[PDB]
Amino acid sequence: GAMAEYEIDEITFHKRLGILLTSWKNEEDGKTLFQDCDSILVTVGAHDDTNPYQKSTALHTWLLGYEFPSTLILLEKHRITILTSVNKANMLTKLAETKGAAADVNILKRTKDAEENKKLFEKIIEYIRATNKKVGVFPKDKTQGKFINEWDSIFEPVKSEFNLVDASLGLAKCLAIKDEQELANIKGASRVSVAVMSKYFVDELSTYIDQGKKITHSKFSDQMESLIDNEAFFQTKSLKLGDIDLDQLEWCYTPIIQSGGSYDLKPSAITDDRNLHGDVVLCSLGFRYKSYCSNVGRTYLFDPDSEQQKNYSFLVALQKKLFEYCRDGAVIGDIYTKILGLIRAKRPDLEPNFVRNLGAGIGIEFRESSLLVNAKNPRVLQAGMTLNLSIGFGNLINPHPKNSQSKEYALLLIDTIQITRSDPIVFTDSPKAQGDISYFF
Repeated sequence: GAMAEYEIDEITFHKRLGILLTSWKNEEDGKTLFQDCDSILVTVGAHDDTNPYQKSTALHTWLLGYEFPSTLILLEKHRITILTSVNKANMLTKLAETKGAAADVNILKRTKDAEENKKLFEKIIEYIRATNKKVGVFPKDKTQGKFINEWDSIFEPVKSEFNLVDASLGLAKCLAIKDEQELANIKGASRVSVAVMSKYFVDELSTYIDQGKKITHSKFSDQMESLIDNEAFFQTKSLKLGDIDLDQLEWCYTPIIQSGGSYDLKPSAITDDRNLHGDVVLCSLGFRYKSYCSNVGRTYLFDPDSEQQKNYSFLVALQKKLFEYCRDGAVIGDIYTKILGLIRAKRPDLEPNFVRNLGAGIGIEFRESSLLVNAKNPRVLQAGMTLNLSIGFGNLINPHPKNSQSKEYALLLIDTIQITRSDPIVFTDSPKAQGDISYFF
């Protein structure tokens, strides 16, 4: 359709490229994170709306501001080669002539000339051959289409000449520490998420329950999702989102709504087609702003019994401790174990119900898996990291279920936080006390 407004900042491009190369040149990192590669080969095929979070895409977004479909990048220690359509290369040519360049910028331009196009691919092979033949890749990434099939026809027959190694962790290290702009983006996204949860979802939810509305979870979810199409909604002075560029706003995923005895605390949960029940309701939702993700999740209780309120209040208290533990220098695995330790000390009865991880890092990727908050993770938190923290209890048993009543429930809290040297900043903070989220008919 229409011509978009692409802001590709030269300075940011070279700053970030320099960060990557600096890590790569580090004796230690170069060996362990980059696995001794002399080049890094990244491809992107056909754009896929339903697959936004791959490392290859993230690299584009981080360096350029946007995914470039049907493009190949070959990183070398002081060069970046970008092989893309001549029509896309128009947006890139300014990078080649930037003052404080972090590397040579080598733009190879595809045209209608099929033979010349083939030669461009052949140049990439030539470059790799002139190296130690160790090539860093993102092995998980899924791609398809005409561009990729062309490349495959050229690369696959010669691939055995090369040692392909996983350079994922090398990029992960660089993405992990958010700069001022990136933190601003995540904070913006977070603000939208909390506004929608607090100022739309809760109002709708409590009304539906009070009025005995018949509505499926997926129908409620779709309703809430459609809100992104309503610019007037975001512009309501109450929401205090006046500064947000709505054109750069997207959903991270389809909001997850659960009730009526069927729960799933995994981020992979899909809203079902069951009728909304006024018992224990979980909702998770998150916006993406300028390609940076956020996430928020809450529990709502309707005519809860004393045990449900007690357990929920315990969750809130544990989450407070989790925040306190999440600071610069903290070993990730230690954080999980400390939280487990609080459970075992104070509510050992709840151990079997406890989540196995407490979330992960968040940014351009919805999930930065290297920062997964479980017991095993040896990595250390650093100021500037951002975490999508999730804590909960599942398969909690109701002592006196009514004929018409759920046998089990779950409890959940999710917030997006920025790591500092002290207490973290909770971007998605909103009142979460039992009294604030409990409703009595």
